[PDB]
Amino acid sequence: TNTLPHVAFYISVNRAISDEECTFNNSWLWKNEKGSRPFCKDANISLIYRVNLERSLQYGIVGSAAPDAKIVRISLDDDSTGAGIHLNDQLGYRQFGASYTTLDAYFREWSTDAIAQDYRFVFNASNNKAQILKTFPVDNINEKFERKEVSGFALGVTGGVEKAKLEARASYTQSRWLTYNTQDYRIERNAKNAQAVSFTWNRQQYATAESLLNRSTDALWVNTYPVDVNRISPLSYASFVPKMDVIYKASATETGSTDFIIDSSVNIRPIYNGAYKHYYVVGAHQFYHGFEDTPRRRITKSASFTVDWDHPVFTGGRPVNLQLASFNNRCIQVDAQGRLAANTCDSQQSAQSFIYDQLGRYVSASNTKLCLDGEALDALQPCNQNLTQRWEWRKGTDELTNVYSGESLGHDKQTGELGLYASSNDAVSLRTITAYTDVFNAQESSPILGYTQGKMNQQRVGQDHRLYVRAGAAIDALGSASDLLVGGNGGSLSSVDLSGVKSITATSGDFQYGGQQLVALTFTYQDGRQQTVGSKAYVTNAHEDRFDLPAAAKITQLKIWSDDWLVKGVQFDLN
Amino acid sequence: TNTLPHVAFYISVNRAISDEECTFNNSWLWKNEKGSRPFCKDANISLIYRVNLERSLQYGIVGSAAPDAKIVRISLDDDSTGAGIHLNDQLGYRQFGASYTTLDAYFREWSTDAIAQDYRFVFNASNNKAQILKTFPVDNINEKFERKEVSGFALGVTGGVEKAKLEARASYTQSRWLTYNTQDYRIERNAKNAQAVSFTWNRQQYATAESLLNRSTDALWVNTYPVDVNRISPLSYASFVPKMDVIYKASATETGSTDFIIDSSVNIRPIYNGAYKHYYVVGAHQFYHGFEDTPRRRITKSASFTVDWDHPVFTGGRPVNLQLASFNNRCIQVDAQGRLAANTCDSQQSAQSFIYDQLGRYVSASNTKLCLDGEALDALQPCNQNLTQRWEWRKGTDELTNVYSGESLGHDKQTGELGLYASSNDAVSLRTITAYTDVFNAQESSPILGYTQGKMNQQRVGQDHRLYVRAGAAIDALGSASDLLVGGNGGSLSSVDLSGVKSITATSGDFQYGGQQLVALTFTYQDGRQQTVGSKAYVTNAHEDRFDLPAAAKITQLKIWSDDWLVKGVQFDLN
Amino acid sequence: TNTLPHVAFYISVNRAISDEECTFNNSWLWKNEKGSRPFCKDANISLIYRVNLERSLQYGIVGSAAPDAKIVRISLDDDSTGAGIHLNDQLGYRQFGASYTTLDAYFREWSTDAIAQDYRFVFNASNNKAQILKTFPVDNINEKFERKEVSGFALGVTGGVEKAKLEARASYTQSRWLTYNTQDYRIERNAKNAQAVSFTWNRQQYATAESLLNRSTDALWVNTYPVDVNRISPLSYASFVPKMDVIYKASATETGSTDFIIDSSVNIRPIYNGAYKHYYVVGAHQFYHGFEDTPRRRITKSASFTVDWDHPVFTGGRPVNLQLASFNNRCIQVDAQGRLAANTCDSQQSAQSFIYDQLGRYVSASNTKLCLDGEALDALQPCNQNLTQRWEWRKGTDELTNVYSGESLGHDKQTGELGLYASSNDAVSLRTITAYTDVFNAQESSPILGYTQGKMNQQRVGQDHRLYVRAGAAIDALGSASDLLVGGNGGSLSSVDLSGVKSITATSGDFQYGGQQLVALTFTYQDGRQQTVGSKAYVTNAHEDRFDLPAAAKITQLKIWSDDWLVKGVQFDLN
Repeated sequence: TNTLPHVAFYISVNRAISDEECTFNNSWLWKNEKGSRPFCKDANISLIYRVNLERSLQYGIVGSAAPDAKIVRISLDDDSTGAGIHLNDQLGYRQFGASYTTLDAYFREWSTDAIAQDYRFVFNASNNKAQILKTFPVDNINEKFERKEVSGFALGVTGGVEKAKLEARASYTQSRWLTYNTQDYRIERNAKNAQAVSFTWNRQQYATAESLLNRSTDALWVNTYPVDVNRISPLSYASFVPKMDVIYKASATETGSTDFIIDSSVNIRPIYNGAYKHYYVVGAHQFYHGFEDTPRRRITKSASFTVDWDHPVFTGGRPVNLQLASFNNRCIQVDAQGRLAANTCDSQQSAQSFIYDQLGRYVSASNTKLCLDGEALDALQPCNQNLTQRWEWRKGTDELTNVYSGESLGHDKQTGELGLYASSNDAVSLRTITAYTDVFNAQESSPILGYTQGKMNQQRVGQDHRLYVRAGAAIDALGSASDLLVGGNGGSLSSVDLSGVKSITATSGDFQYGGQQLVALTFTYQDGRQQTVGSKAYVTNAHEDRFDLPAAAKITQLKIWSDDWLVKGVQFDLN
Repeated sequence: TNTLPHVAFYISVNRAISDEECTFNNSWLWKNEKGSRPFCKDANISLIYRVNLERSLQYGIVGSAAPDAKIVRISLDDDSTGAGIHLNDQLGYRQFGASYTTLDAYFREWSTDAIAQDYRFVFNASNNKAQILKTFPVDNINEKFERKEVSGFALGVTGGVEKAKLEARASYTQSRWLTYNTQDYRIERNAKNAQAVSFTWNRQQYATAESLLNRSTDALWVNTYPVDVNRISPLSYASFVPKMDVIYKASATETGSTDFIIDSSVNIRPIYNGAYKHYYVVGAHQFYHGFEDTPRRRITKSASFTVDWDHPVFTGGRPVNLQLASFNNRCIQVDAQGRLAANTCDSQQSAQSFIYDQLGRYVSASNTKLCLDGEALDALQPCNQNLTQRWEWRKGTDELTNVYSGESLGHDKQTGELGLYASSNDAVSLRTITAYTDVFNAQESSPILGYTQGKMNQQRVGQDHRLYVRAGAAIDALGSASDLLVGGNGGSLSSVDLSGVKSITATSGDFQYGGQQLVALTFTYQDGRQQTVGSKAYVTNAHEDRFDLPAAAKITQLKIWSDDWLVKGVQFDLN
Repeated sequence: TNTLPHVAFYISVNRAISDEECTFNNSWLWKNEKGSRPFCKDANISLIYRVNLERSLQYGIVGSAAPDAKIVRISLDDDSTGAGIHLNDQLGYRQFGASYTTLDAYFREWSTDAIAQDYRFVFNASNNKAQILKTFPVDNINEKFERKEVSGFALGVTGGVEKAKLEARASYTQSRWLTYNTQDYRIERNAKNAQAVSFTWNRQQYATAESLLNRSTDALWVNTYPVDVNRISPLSYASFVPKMDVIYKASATETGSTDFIIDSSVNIRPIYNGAYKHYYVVGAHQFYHGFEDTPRRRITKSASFTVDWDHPVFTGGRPVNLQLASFNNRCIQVDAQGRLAANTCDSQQSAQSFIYDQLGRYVSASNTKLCLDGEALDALQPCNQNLTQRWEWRKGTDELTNVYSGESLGHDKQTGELGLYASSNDAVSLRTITAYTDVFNAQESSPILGYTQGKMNQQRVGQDHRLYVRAGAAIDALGSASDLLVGGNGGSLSSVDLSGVKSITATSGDFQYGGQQLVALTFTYQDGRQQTVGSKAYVTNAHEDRFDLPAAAKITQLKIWSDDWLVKGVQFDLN
């Protein structure tokens, strides 16, 4: 109870990878022909993050070393990593012999499995009320060096007989040595601005295909596969797990709402290595050359969570309730207005939680300035250092009195109305107990459909407890009203009502007609009926995610990632 | 009592290795002739795992740093390793001189003992309710480097006399140095997906037979055995012991059942090194060349354990019972329905265990929401923060009272019926004591017959307390009903009854008539009678495992590893 | 309560960077032609500092190891860094082929992105009452060395036959080896004087463009881009975060005011690398040469905070108040003169705070010599060791008595007038309680408009609760009076009144008509009206900062950075 409260909850990311999404050309000089095939087997992405929410100092403590602030913590370290990210198990390759004319040109192609060029993790903040405080990879590594200077001379004399000869050798020399060390996948932090920080694990050694060669050339006849795999670490292709922390600083006493967006991604690149029939004086030897122009395809996934700066997590002290002991289940519930009511108790009721301070007062978690005073118990007042605000717990008893008069706090038998009385009467009881309660559980995580890019649009759910869709072959705009449709305008409006829908089936991907956006929205009721809007035939690289709710759930507001032309992503802010 | 409970139990793997299973061809170019022989002596596999089951936080504690979760721990580290895995003691070899025509071809063969190519350990989860949280070999090793650049020049002058000469030497030089370190058996973790993680210890240096040569060639007559053994570590062939941890994360409050499958394996590869009669200008010299096309044979074994997410292990607190002290042996036993009965006490009775909380209530391990309240003691209710639910232990006494009224909890002399009374009467007693009891012992481990591969079929035991077999020369399908036979269908159905069978003799192996599957099922009763179904004559590489039970045991359900064509493995879920 | 008080508060710096400010010539030999373009994308600067204020020893403690002093602490370390400073994400470049005559001259230009030449952080003190005590980068790094001396000889004899020859070789050699290590961005502290210390992270290796070459030359035809990026660390261009501490020492018991000025900056330099058509005997080869004459542009930003040496932070003990318990809200408030009054209590009232000492006295935070004595309670006196000055807290009571007589301190019911009485009467009450209060919060930070350079002018706000402006096309002088206008004099005077202005819009930058100074002052009221003075058309590289206040705020004094010719910076000292 004396320690520092925190809030933690695991947030998961899972994303099946289709073999189709891993399909690219079987050659580079011959990309037009030779067809296609999948470049990886059973690719999968599955990481688990750690989330912590804490204030920097206990409530009431003044002038400690740590400045008062609000902290959001996102960590991936030894105690929590997840499963990893996977692309393959082996290293497949095939031969491609010369088909066109062979006079002086490229005539052989060796395509292999794809090694991840770089893993990218990008964080972001919805607005600027958040700040970046600490980053565990404190910054790019500053590498020591070793420079070595060597200067010398040679003085030699030689005498010989055959004929007799005598000569003296005199020489000077100079050389400078430079050396350093380099990580294979070196950390590279990128701080775009004060509200978004991005990490990047990137190749430094053996980065290009050119460095995978163990041979320069051969004779005009040798046919062997020299693209080594012993120089390729299984870290690169088989599996990998990250390690990084980013921690967010917020304003001192700011009240509002904010969204943080975690995006994890992996970049995939096949390797295309060929030989040119260099006909030099030595002969038509096959010097080998890598193809760095080979395309790279980015695969991403997202997750989100909404933090409320008014949440009792940031008060800095474990809250308590007040069970009115005259009844079996009654507690002092306070509205936002200020009045109070005795109702059923709940361990998750923020409007019921309270804080005990150094000055013997009581503070509700609704606002730090909301405090209980005795001159008029009916409602709470903006509080100060009044003597009537201080309360004392008499030892070994259940009578919480005050300091101004010493009279105990008591409540009525039938209505529980609370007042100050010196001694209990027939119709007024004094007993009152309390205990710490969990007001620290996390709100349910709501996954994202589509692609969290572009400016985010925040609009509340409309009058019909649903939204409006302006869609055609491709989605154009979303919103809770006709004018509130952010994005395109070519799609016809549809006023859908969703009060009583079990789930939504949304199919996204590289929409062939246009862009790479979720276009298909199939809504699944409790019975299982389906209503689909969008084009499920003109879609390529389709990825689908399922989004479930309890039936008859009143959605609160919406999140719409979008550019100035179309909707890029959609999120349902649930209860 | 104040510490964090855990559950631990050793799970063992043992597997005799036949010399027949270690038989391969005596040559590679001459594999057809020269017969066969065993490639290892007295091979054996024996490892011991460590199993831990624990929740992340004590029950009732709120908002600590560690998020609430469910953890399954599998470890192989310093404190528990087992015996090891063995393949040989020495390094046998024999000469094979030229037999065919010797003009220009391979003419000598030197076959030796087999060194384990790689040790593979694969874990798996039955369903997706489990997740991968931490892996002790945090990931593939990222190796530092040392790149060194050297550029220099030479300026020299030489004067001589014979005749007089004077010359000046001028030269430039450039060189780049690269170096790194490499483990012999480097760790290589492979994360197939979010529910299964696989480790692999694999050769990096001296991996191929080509690297075992200490000589390039000799004259046209030298006959010596150069395949060195000093470059082969006894780690590789003599003995080995693993070190690795994998730990499983489960959902917050998920209820159900799940199976984890441990598979340990060793891959065996003989080495075939020969010489080609390269007739160059120097002569017919015997350059040596390794044979990497030599087959590798995988040998495996399995073990399993079934965890119950409802087990009192995951409550997070040491349970207690309530011995009704009026009788010598009576405790408050609660059914799944909610009613209670006073019966014989048992230290292993989950339906008898209870939990003491911060709020002075009592929670049964059957469900965290099942709590005892005083308004109607006859059955438990879905509990909340009611005052009538809180109980206090009066100091130095045996009368557990309540807080709502202060009356003690008492029970009747003849039936033990419990009620709330202010003072004990002639027919009602008040004394009640308690103590912590071991409800943490593990369920008996049930080994596996066959090969745990393919999708796993979970079907309950049929009406006759047994299963049905559709078998012929080779097993086709298993199940508890004719329609519930998963796998093939060519075998005739057999309705076997097994209530009162001591043991089952199941002979598996590389079934020559088809596949590598358990086909022979010999059932051994208490007297020792045998009933065999399957082909014991068309089986090769036969491995048998014995499975024992107490007589007259009612098996509960079945586990059937299988592909879409046949049964791959069978498991009996016992009492 | 027993620990050492400190005061902390985050001070932030943010500065948007225009793409225009990052525009320089597209060539160096051809700078006149080929136009211009932006040299960086979305550049941004955002760091967060840590501020601590503490005395070296608890109040009253005598003769400890640590000398009595006053300390101001500014730190950037692991626990607080901010976001970073950014210049780009990639490394853009373009080819520039020969356009003029190509006989013997430079004929190719390769301009690239700009890498920060050096990061500079400069601190300063307004006056000399501050001193520099400790610097965490204790000083420039003193680098170890390794000098190696090698001397040897060669004595060889060779005999041969063709003819027979016999010769003997005799030689001596000498060489000395020198080596050391060098940081890429080596710390370089610069202590200008006793009141200002400046840090500088500067390039040592790969500092000049000449060192970025991976090739000396090529043939007369080769066209390739050799300006490597693998030798350029992403630390240099992508992102960076500092680490440094500077801590300020002040006089023992000096009273006054002082200003510290934090300035963070980044220097930007593009790279211009070309080739000369060196026509030697080998041929017209293109030796490459860097251009170190390329201009560098300094970009800065500032922030400030004003410390008051009389602030209760430097007393060295947590203060307390005295709530007169007869009323609900009354405390003993003391004026600067010495008299007292009972008024409303406030936790931030320095004139209300008090200190408890070893000698049982009470000291007000207004002055360490101001103490309470009992012979005449009406006002405080310069205090000494008098017995009448010592007060004792009777155990378990609320009656603070004295030691001289033992009579308690009491106050009247209606006016609260305090006196010494042995026993309480009807009209005099004795109860008195106290508690620690936060008198440690920081004053609101007031950002700076312009450029904090030159001598700083400190003038109080004039009679009209505003200032006077002497401005024309460019600002000339500022002040609170016609004669108090420090700077130029060509601008006409303007007497602006500002009591009731919400905000001020001030647009600064490289003023084309003259200098680089804020010239445009647009004043924004609560309604939003604008009154602009200055030239918004003759301004280049314009940077604007917005400065907000609550309406009707009485500004106290001014800060005017300026040289002997014009105003360089302006600051409004708020309430």
